[PDB]
Amino acid sequence: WDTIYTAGTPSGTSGDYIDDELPVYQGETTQTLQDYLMWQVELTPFSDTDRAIATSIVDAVDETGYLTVPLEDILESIGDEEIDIDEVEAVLKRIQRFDPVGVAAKDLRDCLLIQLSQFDKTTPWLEEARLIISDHLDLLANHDFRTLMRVTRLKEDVLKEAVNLIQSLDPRPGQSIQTGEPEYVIPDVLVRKHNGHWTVELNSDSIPRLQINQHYNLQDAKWLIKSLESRNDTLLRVSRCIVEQQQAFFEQGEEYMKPMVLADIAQAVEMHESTISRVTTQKYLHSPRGIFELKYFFSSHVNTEGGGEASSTAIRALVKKLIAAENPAKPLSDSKLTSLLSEQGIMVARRTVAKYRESLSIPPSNQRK
Amino acid sequence: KGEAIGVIAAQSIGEPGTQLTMSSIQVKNKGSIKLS
Amino acid sequence: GQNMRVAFMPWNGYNFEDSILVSERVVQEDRFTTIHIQELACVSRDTKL
Amino acid sequence: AVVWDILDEVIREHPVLLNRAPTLHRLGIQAFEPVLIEGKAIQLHPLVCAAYNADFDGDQMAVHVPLTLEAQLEARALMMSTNNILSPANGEPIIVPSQDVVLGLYYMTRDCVNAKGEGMVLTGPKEAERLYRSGLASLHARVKVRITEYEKDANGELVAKTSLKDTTVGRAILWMIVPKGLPYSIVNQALGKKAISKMLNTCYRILGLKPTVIFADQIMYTGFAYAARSGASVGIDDMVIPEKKHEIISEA
Amino acid sequence: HARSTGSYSLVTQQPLGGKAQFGGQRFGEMEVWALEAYGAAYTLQEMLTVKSDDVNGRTKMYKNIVDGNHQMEPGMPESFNVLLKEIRSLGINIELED
Amino acid sequence: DIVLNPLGVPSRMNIGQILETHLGMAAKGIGDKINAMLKQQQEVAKLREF
Amino acid sequence: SAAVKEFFGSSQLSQFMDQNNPLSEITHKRRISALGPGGLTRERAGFEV
Amino acid sequence: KDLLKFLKAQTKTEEFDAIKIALASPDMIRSWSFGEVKKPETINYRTFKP
Amino acid sequence: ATESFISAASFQETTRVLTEAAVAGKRDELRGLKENVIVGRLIPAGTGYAYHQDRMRRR
Amino acid sequence: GHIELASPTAHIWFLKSLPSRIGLLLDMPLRDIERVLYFESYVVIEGGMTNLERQQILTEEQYLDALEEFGDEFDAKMGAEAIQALLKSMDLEQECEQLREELNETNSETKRKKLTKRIKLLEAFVQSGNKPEWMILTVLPVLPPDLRPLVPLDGGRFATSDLNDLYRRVINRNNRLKRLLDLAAPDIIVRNEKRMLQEAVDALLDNGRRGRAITGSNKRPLKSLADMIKGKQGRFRQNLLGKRVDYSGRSV
Amino acid sequence: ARVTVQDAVEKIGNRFDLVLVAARRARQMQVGGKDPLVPEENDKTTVIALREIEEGLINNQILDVRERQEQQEQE
DNA sequence: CAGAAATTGGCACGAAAATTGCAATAAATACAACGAACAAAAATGGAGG
DNA sequence: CCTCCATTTTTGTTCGTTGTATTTATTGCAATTTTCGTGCCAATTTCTG
Ligand SMILES: [Mg+2]
Repeated sequence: WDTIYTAGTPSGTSGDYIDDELPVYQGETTQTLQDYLMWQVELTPFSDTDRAIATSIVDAVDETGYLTVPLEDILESIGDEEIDIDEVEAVLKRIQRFDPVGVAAKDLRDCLLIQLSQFDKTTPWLEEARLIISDHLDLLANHDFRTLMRVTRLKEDVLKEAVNLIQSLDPRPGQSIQTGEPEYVIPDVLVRKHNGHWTVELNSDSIPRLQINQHYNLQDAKWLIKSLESRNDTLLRVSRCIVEQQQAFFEQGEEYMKPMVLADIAQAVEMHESTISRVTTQKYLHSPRGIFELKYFFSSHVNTEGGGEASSTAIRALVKKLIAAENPAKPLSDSKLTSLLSEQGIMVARRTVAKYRESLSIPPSNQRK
Repeated sequence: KGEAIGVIAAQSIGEPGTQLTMSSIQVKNKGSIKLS
Repeated sequence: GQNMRVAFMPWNGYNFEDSILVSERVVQEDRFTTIHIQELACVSRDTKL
Repeated sequence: AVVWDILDEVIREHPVLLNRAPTLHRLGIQAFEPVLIEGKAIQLHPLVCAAYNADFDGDQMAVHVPLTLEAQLEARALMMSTNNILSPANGEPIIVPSQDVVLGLYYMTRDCVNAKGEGMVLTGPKEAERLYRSGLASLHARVKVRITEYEKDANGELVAKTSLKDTTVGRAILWMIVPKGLPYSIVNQALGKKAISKMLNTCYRILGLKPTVIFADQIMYTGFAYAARSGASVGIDDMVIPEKKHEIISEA
Repeated sequence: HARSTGSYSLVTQQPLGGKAQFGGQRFGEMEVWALEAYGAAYTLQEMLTVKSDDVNGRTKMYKNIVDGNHQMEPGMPESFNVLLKEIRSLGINIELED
Repeated sequence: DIVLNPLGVPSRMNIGQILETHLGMAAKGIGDKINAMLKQQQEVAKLREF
Repeated sequence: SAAVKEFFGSSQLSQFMDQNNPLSEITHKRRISALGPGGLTRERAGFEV
Repeated sequence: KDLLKFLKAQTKTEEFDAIKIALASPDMIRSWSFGEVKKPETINYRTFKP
Repeated sequence: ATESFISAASFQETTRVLTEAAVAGKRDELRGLKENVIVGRLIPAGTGYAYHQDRMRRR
Repeated sequence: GHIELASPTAHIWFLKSLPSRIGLLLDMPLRDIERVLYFESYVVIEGGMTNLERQQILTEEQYLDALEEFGDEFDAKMGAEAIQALLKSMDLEQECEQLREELNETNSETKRKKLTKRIKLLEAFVQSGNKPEWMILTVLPVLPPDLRPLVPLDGGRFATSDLNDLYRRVINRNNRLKRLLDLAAPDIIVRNEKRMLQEAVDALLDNGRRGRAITGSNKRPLKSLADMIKGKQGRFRQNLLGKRVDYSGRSV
Repeated sequence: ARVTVQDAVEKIGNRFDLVLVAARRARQMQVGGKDPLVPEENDKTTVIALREIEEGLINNQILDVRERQEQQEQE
């Protein structure tokens, strides 16, 4: 028996679908950040040249609200040789005060200064925060609080109030306009533990209604009927082989995935490598650990001194585990990492460990203290 | 001049549409008799 | 429904063409007050990222 | 709190278009000047419902806003409800009283054989109104009133004449809203729907459009007031069955 | 329900329908006939162009109204261009001229 | 509590509402007599007799 | 199971219960319809039916 | 080019006096087109782009 | 059976009208109310009447 | 865009819309032309010097007998190419003059009306810049994509609409016919492919007018281009004569 | 002019020409910066134009004469 | 504050692996219910000479 | 016995007013591009003198 759901979200529809004819799909319009910006541009007393500059500027704003090209690019894109750069700067300054304030900023310091320029002068710790942002913004990034205190010539309490005021601002002003809705994915194959071993089964969300129109032509569709069956068969076989070979990844998580490639599955299932590369792309499986693309289980390898091979994902997981528990007073350099993984039988280089650390987005040793 | 009278006539005729469903001579009053 | 004390007469054009004139005491006593309930749902899912 | 003052400023002389579906003739859309009210329902003038074929048992209306100056002037000059008192299908008035207004005007312009205050002589309509409001004379009492009426001349001017008329209190009271230029025989009878339509048509043909709107509004107000004052009701004893019904049925 | 401006259809570029979608009121053939019978040409041109599916006219009318200048600069509705494309997809050459 | 127009009765010919109004008046009068007896506490014999 | 589920959940004569008041439910449960599969249609039905 | 004229060109409205309808030659149909369609495939689901 | 094929295709039998018009190579002059409603111009009646004459004097 | 058709295909509007323009121009009955178009019978394009004349409708066995008797001395074809050859070779002014002479010589009523109608069609074709062979399709226009959008679903996937389905069917048939023709397959197969391509194009242009409507997953007919154009849900009546507007509301 | 436009219609003759004349004058007063010839009493320009037309101070001939005079003066 | 170690990462090297266009690809029992007016064109019957 | 006219049969077009959706089919090569680990050296920062 297939598991029956013990809870669910009652369906939104509450009608009897009586009408036998409904129109074709057309869609609606959406208001993104740039639509709102242009709507504000039109209702502003600009000029023709100013409106052209504003159009070119708003074209360059990204999803976070940050300008993505230098002002020289915009000035070139205007295409008129009488226009200087100060006019572009003035138009940019005017645009930067549109709702939300701070949009179309060159960098973080500029956005923070723009936001602080709008607060009334009676805000208590305004000058101190302005000085911190304007002059020394990376000493705050290092969480130093002592060299910054040695330069700003201030006591502890004023610095704490200024930091709290600075961190109450918005670093990404353009994310307020939410035109998007979180989209999701539908798993195609579900993996569950039966008799202590993991077995796979196709998702039953598809359309298995095998029907024909014998009332009146369907010979061509008879071939598509079995084309769908072939697709289901190949997907099921490939996923079954992947799960059978990876019985230990599900049981104990990562650090135990095997170093498999397309050729292994191609030999196992008796199909060309290209077919395996096509099936296992943008198709997902759901496990009690999460949703994973079938491509996730193919990985490289490094030589193991014991005579075997170690997958790169296992080494990445080991690097993550080691770095997560390093010495807080003095963190670990990759030279230390290559030594710790050496004694375990993993024979990797040092630059490879640095590459793995970079892929995981982990700051270097000096930045982790 | 410029009045659209065809539309006015058509509406005048069409508006009351829903209200519609779907051996001898004896003179009645005094007067001279005319034949033609 | 509810039992209402009623009179049949024209009152200054406020019951013209099937209109109804209602006392303020009817409103004060919450005789025709109704309760409406609504449901909303938030679903925490799992995705690729 | 200031946006409501702004809103009162912008809608001051800006018309809107009211439309009820289905639109069977051109009087299904009409232009009005808005008055801001509370609540969530649109208020409609009683005299225009017949044009819309509308009643207050669940009907809905749509409202549209004209934007440019030409549209606003077209609404004020072509589509406003004060320009649409005569039908385009025929020449009869369409903005005419009905129901409560007709019942009240009919009730006040009637006579009773032996009513309180019968046989008096009054100096004019104001004395009749003063007697009625004091309880000293019935609305249906047959009295004699000094009436002054005006008639248009060959060159187009009003000339007056005053005489003692045999009438009732209610007709003399109603005579105070009739504009100058109409004869007194227009109200010296029991008024029904056809008589009131004839009176409005005569006012339009003799005096023009501007006095006719004022006359119609005054008629509506007076009819509502006196229909309220009469206390007319319906009971089970009002449906009187003849005594001969049984014999006729038996013989058949 | 009431509306001044909102979201539009993607193919016809006209306001959507229903209260739950913040839609507009339909101005069908019979309302057009009533306006023609009155003789209100400018009101009808406002209904057809700058309030439903003339996009540049929509934006310029909104800007003019906010600016205090009640005047429109009408153009061509988008649905007529869609009609021309659909007719030309049938192998029939229909076009404007002069 | 409510005022209704009498002009909606004769053209619709739903005479049931007038009779219902009369009978509801009668029932409320009976209830008023019972309530008046109950307020000025009287003997159960009078209550059950009425 | 697919056929049974389809019949009970997405048929013409399977409808959300009318639930304004008890009388609505009682009236809904005692209703007879000439429409549906194997029946007439709202347009091409006739006049004498 | 010039961005001002480029932007002003895209709001220009055609001026016409009449509508003319006729049959379409193969040359006219080819002159409308911007290319030829050869595959019946709409969207590449493996990369999410046409 | 009018001289405008737009005003006839709007009413009934679009396929037949369009086929006949395409075969005959008809030309539409936009003189009625329906034609000007289709293209969103001013109708040649009422307040638009005085407009159209102007154009008809420059053609 | 456009699609290059491997074989000529007739436009269904100019064939199956009564009266048939192709049949009226060729003076051939509709059923014979439908038989020739759908690969059932042969027509003689050039009479040559044998007994065969213009527009004679042979059959399969009759064509075989003609091949074995008269050999290579004639020209007979079937399908849209035959009708295109008939239309292309035909002249207009000479036919007009001969029809006028025949009309003014004989005296009748029915044949006089028929000849008058044919003369009118010929004169209309001559006055316009059209050529009759344009009533057979060789290149097919393709609608802009944003006027036929896909239907998004849950999970970031799309479903094809009706116009896309019809276009896909046409493209598949055209590709298969092109591959077969380049591969030099036997005639009894290329003719079947040609017939199916003709049916697919006819379904795309006007679905259900000829034969039976092709349905989709919902056992309901697909929407062709004519369905977009015409009806109570077409552009004219649903979008161009009435539409939804801004600055509007409704209430009780 | 606030309720009926009968006097303006009588002055101009045609109800369709009255709209055009009033729209031209109202656009002059609203955008062109001209001053009303009657005492403004918290009226909109659409009503001020009709009140001017009622008094006989504005019609098409007067507007054309003033336009020619102003153009010649500015030249 | 100066003098080099320890650290990190950009750039590059061969070599394995993942990713693309492009011709070749089959056909097995059930499928539905009910409309009316009206006009134009076609198929056939029948009669004047 | 032929044409031609009238008559019955066949086919086509029209009919008051909202509702919420489920699509992709593969499969075997030869070429191409992408990515892998790891070296090299140069700039960084870090500790000691
Ligand atoms: Mg009602």
